[PDB]
Amino acid sequence: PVVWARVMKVLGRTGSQGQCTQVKVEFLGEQNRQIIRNVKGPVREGDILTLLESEREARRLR
Amino acid sequence: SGGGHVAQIYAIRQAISKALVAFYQKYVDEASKKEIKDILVQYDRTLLVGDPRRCEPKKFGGPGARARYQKSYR
Amino acid sequence: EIKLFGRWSCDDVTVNDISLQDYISVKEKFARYLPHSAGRYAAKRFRKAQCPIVERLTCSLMMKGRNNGKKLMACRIVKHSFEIIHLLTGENPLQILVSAIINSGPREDSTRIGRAGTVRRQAVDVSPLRRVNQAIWLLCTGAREAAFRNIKTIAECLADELINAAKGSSNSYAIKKKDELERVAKSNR
Amino acid sequence: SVHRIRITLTSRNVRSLENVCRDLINGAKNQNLRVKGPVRMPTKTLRITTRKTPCGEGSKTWDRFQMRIHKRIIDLHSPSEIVKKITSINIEPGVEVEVTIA
Amino acid sequence: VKDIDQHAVTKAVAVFLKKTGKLKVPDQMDIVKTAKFKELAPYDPDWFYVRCASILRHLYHRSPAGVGSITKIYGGRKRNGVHPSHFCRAADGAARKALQALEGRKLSSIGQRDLDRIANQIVFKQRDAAKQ
Amino acid sequence: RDKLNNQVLFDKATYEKLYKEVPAYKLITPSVVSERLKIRGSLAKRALIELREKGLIKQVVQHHSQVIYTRATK
Amino acid sequence: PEKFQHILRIMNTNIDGKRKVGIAMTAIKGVGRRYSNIVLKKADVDLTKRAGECTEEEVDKVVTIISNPLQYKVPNWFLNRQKDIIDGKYWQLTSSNLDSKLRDDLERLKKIRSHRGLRHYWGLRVRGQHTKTTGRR
Amino acid sequence: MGRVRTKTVKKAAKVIIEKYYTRLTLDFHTNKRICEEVAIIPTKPLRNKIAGYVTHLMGR
Amino acid sequence: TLWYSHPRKYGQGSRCCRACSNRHGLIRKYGLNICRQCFREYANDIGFKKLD
RNA sequence: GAGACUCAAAUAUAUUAAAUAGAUAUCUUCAGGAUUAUGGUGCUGAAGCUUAUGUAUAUGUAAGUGGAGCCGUACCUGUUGGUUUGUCCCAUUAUAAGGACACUAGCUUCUUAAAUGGACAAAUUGCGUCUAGCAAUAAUGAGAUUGAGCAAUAACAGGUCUGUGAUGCCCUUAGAUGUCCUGGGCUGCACGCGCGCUACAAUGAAAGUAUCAACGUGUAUUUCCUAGACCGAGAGGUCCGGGUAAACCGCUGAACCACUUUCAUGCUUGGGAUUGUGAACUGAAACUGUUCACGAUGAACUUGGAAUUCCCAGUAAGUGUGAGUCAUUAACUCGCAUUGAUUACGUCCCUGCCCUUUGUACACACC
Repeated sequence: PVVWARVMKVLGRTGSQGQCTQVKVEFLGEQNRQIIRNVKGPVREGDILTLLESEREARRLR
Repeated sequence: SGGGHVAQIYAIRQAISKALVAFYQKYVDEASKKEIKDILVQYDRTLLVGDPRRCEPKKFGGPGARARYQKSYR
Repeated sequence: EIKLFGRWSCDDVTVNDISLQDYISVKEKFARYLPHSAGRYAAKRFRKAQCPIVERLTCSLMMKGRNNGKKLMACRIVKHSFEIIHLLTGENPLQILVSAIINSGPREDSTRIGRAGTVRRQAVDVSPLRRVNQAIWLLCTGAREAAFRNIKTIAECLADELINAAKGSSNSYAIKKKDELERVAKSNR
Repeated sequence: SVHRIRITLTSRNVRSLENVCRDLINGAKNQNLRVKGPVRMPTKTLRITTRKTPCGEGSKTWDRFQMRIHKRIIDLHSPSEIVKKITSINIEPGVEVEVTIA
Repeated sequence: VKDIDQHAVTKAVAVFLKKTGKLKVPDQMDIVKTAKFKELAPYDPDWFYVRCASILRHLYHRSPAGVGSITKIYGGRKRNGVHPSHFCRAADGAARKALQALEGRKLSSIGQRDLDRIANQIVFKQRDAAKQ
Repeated sequence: RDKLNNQVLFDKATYEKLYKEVPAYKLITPSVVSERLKIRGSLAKRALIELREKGLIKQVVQHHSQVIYTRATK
Repeated sequence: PEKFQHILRIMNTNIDGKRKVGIAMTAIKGVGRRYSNIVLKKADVDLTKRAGECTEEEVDKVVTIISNPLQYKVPNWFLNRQKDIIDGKYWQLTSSNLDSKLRDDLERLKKIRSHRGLRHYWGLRVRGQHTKTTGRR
Repeated sequence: MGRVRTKTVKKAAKVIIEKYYTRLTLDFHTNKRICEEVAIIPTKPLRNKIAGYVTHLMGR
Repeated sequence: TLWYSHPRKYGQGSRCCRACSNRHGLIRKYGLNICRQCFREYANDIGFKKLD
């Protein structure tokens, strides 16, 4: 629950009422896991980000 | 003159900054003009970014310019 | 020419938070001495990291209609409270402020509109551009109700949670209601 | 002995207000009338607003209306024996000359 | 006078003519509320004639200043009649006779170099007082 | 709802009691003496003006609506 | 200062030990906050005193202004009643007679039966307040 | 992208180079000045329209 | 003479409507006196182009 | 059609332009300080201090009186008056040149534009279906100076005949609905509701203090804007003025803030409904009221059920002024100006909406 995840690639949102950036991020010690997470709020490309839930991302195909 | 109890004190900054830049252009020295600019322009605190943001004309149905009071029984 | 923000040392302030580094910039490029800026700090999506935090720490105070408008009173009330942050834990107050955002940081989920319908599920991360500015949002509430019908003033109630937000916090303050928020979010997530 | 006749000139149309500096002031500075240049005044703007609609029922906004009339002053350090001919020529539609006599 | 702002200096001068016997006390001074807006009478009288320091700048910069041009624009922070507040004239009255307290035309003829320089010597002495 | 209907007073019975309380109590605020018993709000601030014997104080705020004090920290 | 009583009491009204001497005077019905400097300095009462202060040798001369405001240089416009109507005497009747006199002009008017007379039967705002709109409260 | 060249700034542009590609270069601020000679614009913002696009295609 | 009251010199009545003789709908206090439902038809030729 | 054009402060005074403003320069006068240099002067009675009365109480003087300064200059920092083709000339009562000098012994920064200028975009960017590669980044008044106004096609039983001497038809006409007088009433109130302001106080209520705008605004045949003195708790009243207006009001020296305090949170000095009373005053005339004064009177209400409004920057919002209806009556209305956020920089759920395929019994179009 202590790992930090840095972003590489960005995709859109199921936005309207809770815009949450479905976004491609990877860790550092777990940098081989490029799990496509979902961050709420604006995020610039190149930002390392903290994380506690490091299991899944509630995938819908896009 | 003008300004107020806040914004009138602002325009001192543009005055006191450019007072050196023109006395150094035509009277003192080129590098004296250069040594007073590079210390400023690191972040400059809009000492020379004179944004022309001004008061906007008002409209109807509101108490403000880009406002409108409403609920005529939706 | 780098000394004396209000009355104190300015540098040697560390954001001791991965991943909050290189996004929270208070001093290292912002040696701006008073927390009042003139014109506008928003033209695009990404502007809040480019603002000084102590500027943003003041502008959230103007709310509730009858207090909306006077940033100079926000400039008045915060510079009259840093000494309380300077007398309690006599180290420099600005290092106490950057450590205050950490324990008051909801570095966790939020509630999400579901992927076919209404809102039940979890937004699996919240942006630091959204998080630590909402960490300012929680603090400007609690002192006001601590001063509204109470007849203590905000200047001690600003220093109430801020000395607790720097360290590991005590029982429920303005730092709380987000620690409560992730308990129902962990049952959500 | 010598008179200082200070004469105001006004009009609505700026082009006629631009026309008068083309023909009047150079027909006098050729013989040293001491015009001291075009003394432009701030205009007199007026805005009237009301209900634009007889029985104004619906989306009940207003109509704005503007007006601009500009002035430009010609003073002269010359006596009365020189300045009667410029009052005769040239004359323009909608310009107003005002010379004091008594 | 062009020294430090007269937050404390207007407190100083109001006692100095009060020291030299030129008080010239008003008659309803426990009754007056200096305008038809106020709800409490003031604490004392010394704050009334502090505007000799104003006319060290108002005869200096505004005009040889009459009573009506003074008090209307003077003293406005006013919450008027409850629904809702407006701006008023502050209702001078007896302070138009404050020239007797000092003893094209001019209001105070002795405050040119005779009276005001002494007050300027006071702030020059206050420059020496605030020197430590 | 708290009431705290204590007496506004010169506090002769407790002025020596607070005199031994403020060492080493560096948290001498005008609100906490009102949070103390025998609630004085105005003259208790003036009681810290009566604490101006060049001892047990370090006055840091002399302002409208707040006069914040710290003690003479040894 | 004072340690003995700290609870003042005058005719028809008791005084706490918290209100300042101008506003503790305002705590009595029949007088307001404008008299807080007027009748106190007419009674030579220091406004910086406390409710435990302003002892009994000072409060009696206040009642001399209450029982006779004419001798203490108070004008009629500066009085709680002026040109009574009946007996014409200018007055301040602090908590003792205005409670009675409020109906005394009206109890004529129940027999006069004017514009303002019959309205006090049911409840109506006697100035130009339009009573249709609320109709209540 | 967000600003689109309209028909007047495009369909009038197809002949002015076709008539006078000679003695015309890619330098905008002088090709800005040349619009008065071969053509007559009503207003210089339309000169700010029609001259920028034709200088945005000379390499193309 | 007789049966003609109203000493008109106060208020609107009766200094009304130099354009339509309709007392209720006047705009007066610049010098227009145009009875502004008789203004849109009568805006020209008396200046008054709209500019914003 | 939209674009395009129309307006609005940023934009070289670089060109002519001032009864706007003046920058200035220096003439000055309004001069502190000793910041300066001191000459006369300095314990010898200076400075300062009182009494007497003349003059019409001040001043004069002596005595009184007291023990270090006095007085003058220039530097410093300040009123004022002109510095228009400057000075001295002259005509002139005095401006100009004519006579010479600085040869500019005040020029146009500024406000005003009347103009061209003005992100005027090859703007650099692994060129996207070669076509319009976001990229902020290049500028450095300028990363739109930038908002409204103008708005089609077919229309709807939308709105109005009470805007009109636009008006059909119908109604009336000496006994009128017309028309002018006297009146009332539209304001009437157990009730429903909407639009807003007043608060629900500690980022305050008080006192002062510091000391900041702008659109505008204003009397000729009707009494506006006002200043100045004067009186009055006030409200207001009197007298002499200015101003038909960059000119006087006025440089309008606006509120909220800011600065020492007074208050001790107590429906409280928060909050001012109610209601007496006189004091006003406008108008021939006031009474659910003309408004305004003074001193009384201090309710309801401590954040407001389900609901539901608007909005992304000088904006929202606070906080004001002017204008409009006006003899007096703004709590609305039209813009002005100050103070100056959170957050969004999207999405197509939901109520929306715009024409591409699409079934239909859809029709006066799911009412």
